[PDB]
Amino acid sequence: WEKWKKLTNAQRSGLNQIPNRRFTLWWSPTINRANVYVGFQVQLDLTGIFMHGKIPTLKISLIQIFRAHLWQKIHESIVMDLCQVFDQELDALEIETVQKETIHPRKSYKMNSSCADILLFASYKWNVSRPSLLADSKDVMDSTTTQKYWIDIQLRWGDYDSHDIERYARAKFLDYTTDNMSIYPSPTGVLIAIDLAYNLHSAYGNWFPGSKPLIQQAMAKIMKANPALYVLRERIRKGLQLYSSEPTEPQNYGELFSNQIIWFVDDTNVYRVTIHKTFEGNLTTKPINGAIFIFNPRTGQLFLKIIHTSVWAGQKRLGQLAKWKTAEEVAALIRSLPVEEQPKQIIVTRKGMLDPLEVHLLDFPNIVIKGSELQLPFQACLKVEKFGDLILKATEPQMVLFNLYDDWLKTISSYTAFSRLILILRALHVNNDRAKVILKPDKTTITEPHHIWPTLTDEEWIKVEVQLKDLILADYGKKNNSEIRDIILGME
Amino acid sequence: FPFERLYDLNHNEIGELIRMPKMGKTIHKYVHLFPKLELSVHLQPITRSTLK
Amino acid sequence: RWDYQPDICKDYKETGFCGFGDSCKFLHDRSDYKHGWQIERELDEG
Amino acid sequence: TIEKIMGNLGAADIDHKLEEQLIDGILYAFQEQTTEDSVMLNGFGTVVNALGKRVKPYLPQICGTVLWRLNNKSAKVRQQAADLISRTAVVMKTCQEEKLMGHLGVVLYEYLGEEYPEVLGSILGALKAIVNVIGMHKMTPPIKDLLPRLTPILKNRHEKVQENCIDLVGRIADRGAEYVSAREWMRICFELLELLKAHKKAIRRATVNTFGYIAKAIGPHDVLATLLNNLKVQERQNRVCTTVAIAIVAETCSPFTVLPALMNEYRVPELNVQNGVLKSLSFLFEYIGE
Ligand SMILES: [Zn+2]
Repeated sequence: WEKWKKLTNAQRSGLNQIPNRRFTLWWSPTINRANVYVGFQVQLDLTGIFMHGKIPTLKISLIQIFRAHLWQKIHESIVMDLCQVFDQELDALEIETVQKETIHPRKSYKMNSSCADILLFASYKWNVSRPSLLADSKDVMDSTTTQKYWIDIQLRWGDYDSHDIERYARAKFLDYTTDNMSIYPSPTGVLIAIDLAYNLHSAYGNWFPGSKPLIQQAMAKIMKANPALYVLRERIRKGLQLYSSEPTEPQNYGELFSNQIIWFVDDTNVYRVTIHKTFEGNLTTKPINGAIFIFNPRTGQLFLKIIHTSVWAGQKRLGQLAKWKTAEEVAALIRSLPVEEQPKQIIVTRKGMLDPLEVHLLDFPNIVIKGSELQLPFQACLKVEKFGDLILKATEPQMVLFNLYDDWLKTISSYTAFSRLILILRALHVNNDRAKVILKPDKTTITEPHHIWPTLTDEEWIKVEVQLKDLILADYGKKNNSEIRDIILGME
Repeated sequence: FPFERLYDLNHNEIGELIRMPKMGKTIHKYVHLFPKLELSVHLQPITRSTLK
Repeated sequence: RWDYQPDICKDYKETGFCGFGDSCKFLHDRSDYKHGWQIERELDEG
Repeated sequence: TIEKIMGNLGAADIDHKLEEQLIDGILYAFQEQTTEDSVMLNGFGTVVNALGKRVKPYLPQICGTVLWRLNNKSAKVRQQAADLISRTAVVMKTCQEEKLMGHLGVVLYEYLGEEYPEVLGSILGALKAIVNVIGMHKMTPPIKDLLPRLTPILKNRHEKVQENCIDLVGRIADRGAEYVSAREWMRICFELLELLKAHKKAIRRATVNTFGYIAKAIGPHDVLATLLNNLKVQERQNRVCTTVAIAIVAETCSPFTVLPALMNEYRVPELNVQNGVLKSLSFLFEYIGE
């Protein structure tokens, strides 16, 4: 926060309004909420912000942010970009023509009724589902057909009391489609809600084949890329006088740590054999216990489903029947799970094992399953002392749960704890020995018995981050005579 | 829009295919000008080795 | 309603200079730009 | 090396993946920068100067980098990113960066509010080096709003920001000059009258040139009236510059327009002004010649 000439009387006195102005802009979704006592509602001038009073400090901040018709320019850029996406993918989607309605220059900031933005002309016919949320999957493109689609973009500026944009998009859709003033040139379309104060987005409407992934991707790219939005965000930052400190502006995991679950599964080492020779010259090996690794890094949670060789008796060949077990086991997992730890997308090391669990997971068919394009060193979780001996001497196949994020979620992110983890896992993967000596540098570094890793400080933590990554690079060089990020993280 | 079902539409629904309704009637002109024939035929046997 | 008169310190806007400086209870802004009613009226007359 | 190399040779044979890793190592070097050096600047300038039209697809990348730097906390990196913009300014357009060169235009119009002279000067430099490529009548902030914003900066009493500001206003008054009102030009005249006391001589020569351009755009008579009243000041630095400025106005707009007023002012009974008149005729006969 923001570390001659001779002035007239009223310059050498009277307060400075600028720090008051920026305190109000910062605290502004609270100072300007919707649930008030007495207060008469009013629309900011050329936009769709509501005030419920007269707070001149706040009104001045907000007005000077949205100068020069920035609100409509935002509406116009967002509609153009959607158009262009359809300009391009006409082919796969059967779009014969794309119709951008020549704009009412006030459609963006009239808030109780709506023209439409995009008119979609099929080639032949679309069969179309019932409406659901842009975050809901199972869609039955059966109910009707048409050549006419409309698409709506509605911008709001939410506040502390009300910034859920799912229910916003739902209510605006239901209402605006069953009202008697909004002229929709079809009985079918979609509504896309942007929340400019919180940079949120979603949509509700009647869908057809392709629409869900198409929009999902186009929206997530606009919200990041669009140039109007960039001018918005930039007037906001400069009216706050906020600066970043990170250089470099700090792939899936920007999708992955989200409040929606994603699991990481390792079943490459559930079957292992330990080899020692006979008096006979033949090096005979004894099978040993294993473990399915299920990970949630937005939590630091492992389910360790240890496999017993109780199942090595009369099952013919190891690997594919092991695929089969892992499948039915994760199925039982989802069965036993409660309604706030239910998984949403699960990525396994074995891209060859998706199919058996694919089929087995139909009792819980909401599961986006995938094989991970970035392997993460849970195979290096065979190395540690607690987990290993646990598995090794267990007798009955079983479940355990660890929080690898020992105390970290108090003073780092799930982001940062996941990154640091990747460091540690790959460090056991690559050396295990320089790993021991790097992560226990001080002679009397300790671990609390419920920890996977010691009790450090931030100083040596940053030092050892650089150290472990130095090691990963050193060893890549030794055995081979964006890149650093992705080698740290996983596959390439 | 098959070479079979193209005159199955009129120059309204013919142009309804690719939504180019200033060109639909010219399209139908091209179709109806492409020589296309039907035919009817009767077969009656003379003997087990001949059918006229 | 429509909140009609924005608060455009007109000494600043026209002459780049407000005698009050930091305490001007209006918006220091030299931006010419079509208003909230100019456009409405011109378009409807068009 | 690479800079020397491609600067002498050209970048004809540099293939796809090669140019990629090059542009990327470039971005790195420039962020990683930890010294105040023209090393990485010139490297960048040359490398894109030779990539010519090869650079189209990374303009999101290149700018996004530069902009995130423009957001930083410490002045130095901010200033650096302003510099780098002033380098690549020409190719920014020449690859037809509607969204992107539009970006840089309006976003710098934003940062015109800085109060670190070291960044404000570089911002003015970058705006000037954009306006050079893209002319006035398609500038992204129309100069009709730019120059009104610039006039309150001419009072910034610092050599670098003053240098670059008077440069930008001199460009505009030379070529733009008609997207602004007579009254604006008059106020800006009154502000120039006290750049003539900067401690650096580049500033003062730029000031005199723009008095010339303003005399071309508006007529000479009001600017000449405002110059005589300055001759009445003391402390000779101002008189020497204004008397130069009078000579310049007379040279551009023919000397018969100004000679009667000068001669008549030779009658006010004060010393500094009679000597101002004589010195101005000195410069005038030098400048017009035959
Ligand atoms: Zn003021």
